[PDB]
Amino acid sequence: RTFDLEEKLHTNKYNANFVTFMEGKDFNVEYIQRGGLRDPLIFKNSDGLGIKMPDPDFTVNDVKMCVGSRRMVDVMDVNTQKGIEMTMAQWTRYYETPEEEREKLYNVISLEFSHTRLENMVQRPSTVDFIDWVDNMWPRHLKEMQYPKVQKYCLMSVRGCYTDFHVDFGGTSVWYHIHQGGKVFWLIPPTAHNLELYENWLLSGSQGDIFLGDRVSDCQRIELKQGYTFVIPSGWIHAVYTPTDTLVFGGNFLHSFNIPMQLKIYNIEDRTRVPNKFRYPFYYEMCWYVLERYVYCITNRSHLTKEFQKESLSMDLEQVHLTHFELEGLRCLVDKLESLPLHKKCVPTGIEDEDALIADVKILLEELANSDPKLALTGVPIVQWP
Ligand SMILES: O=C(O)CCC(=O)C(=O)O
Ligand SMILES: [Fe+2]
Repeated sequence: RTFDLEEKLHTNKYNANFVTFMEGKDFNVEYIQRGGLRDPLIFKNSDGLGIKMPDPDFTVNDVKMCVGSRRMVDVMDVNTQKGIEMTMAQWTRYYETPEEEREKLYNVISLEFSHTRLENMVQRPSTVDFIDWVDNMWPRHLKEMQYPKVQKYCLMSVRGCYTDFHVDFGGTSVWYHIHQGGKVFWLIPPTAHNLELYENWLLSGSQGDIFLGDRVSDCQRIELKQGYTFVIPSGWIHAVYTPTDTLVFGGNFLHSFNIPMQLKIYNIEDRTRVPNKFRYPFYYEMCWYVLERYVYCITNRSHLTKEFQKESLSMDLEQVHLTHFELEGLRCLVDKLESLPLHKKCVPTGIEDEDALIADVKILLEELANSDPKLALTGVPIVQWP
């Protein structure tokens, strides 16, 4: 902590214009097919989004219950890092310690609660339910851990905590709803140039002597108030600061319209030697399912084992025009997966022949090469009914 955060919080120089303000109603799948979720969005009203949030007088304490006290939570010491020593019990008591009495500066930005009752209490925007790689790609009988359980998040921050510049794991995109309080964001776009600066910055030790926002040409500091829903696209480098005690509900997802950046970031994580602890769980296994789903949804030719096919069929019994976004995306998924050394192709377990799959994708990618953008804008993803 060499640079003055206060300065970075009050100078009016991060005036870039990256964020697009819109109405939740306008946020549908045709929008994603049209823009490819390349812009960070802010919805002042939750109207049209299809989200559901607890009675707003909900408090951290109300959270220490639903999840479960004595339920170890990863808590970071915004003055250095880690200290996940505590559970909700110790934490809740910390949240309510008047600022001055407050000894440490703690932040909880990892509580993933889909396990707890809190789940059916919180609901993400329906558009995100349409493109989420998990709900839509991973075999459903495996989520009814052997499935990426990194979907719903509950961040709880105190006045003063600051999360330094980073790009969310796996190049995931993220949605946040400020339930109580507010947050200040510094946004930097995944410009090839910026993404280089950022990687070199993580190698030099992410010094903390340099404010990354000052290293780039254009940065936008945004302010999220109570009630806003925030969407950050895959790849963006951002830093966050909690001006006051805030409670946020959100999540990190993967979709099929910005696959190249998603892989772009995984490879940064690979070169930056990020510990396998903080890696998106089952990244490549997921990728294999994405392809198998595409081939099956477009071609009706399944590539899962008979067993898996049976479950998918049981559960149920209870041409096509792609955007360039997906065509270029599938291309990367194919090339990426092929450049993986044999022992580490992480072929999921529900897949018969990966080669037959890969062969079928390459053929699929050439037959569909000429897709009409207009005709592609179907308003609904081709991969549906997980
Ligand atoms: O609010 C914060 O401190 C960090 C938010 C977060 O989870 C992220 O930017 O990845
Ligand atoms: Fe983030």
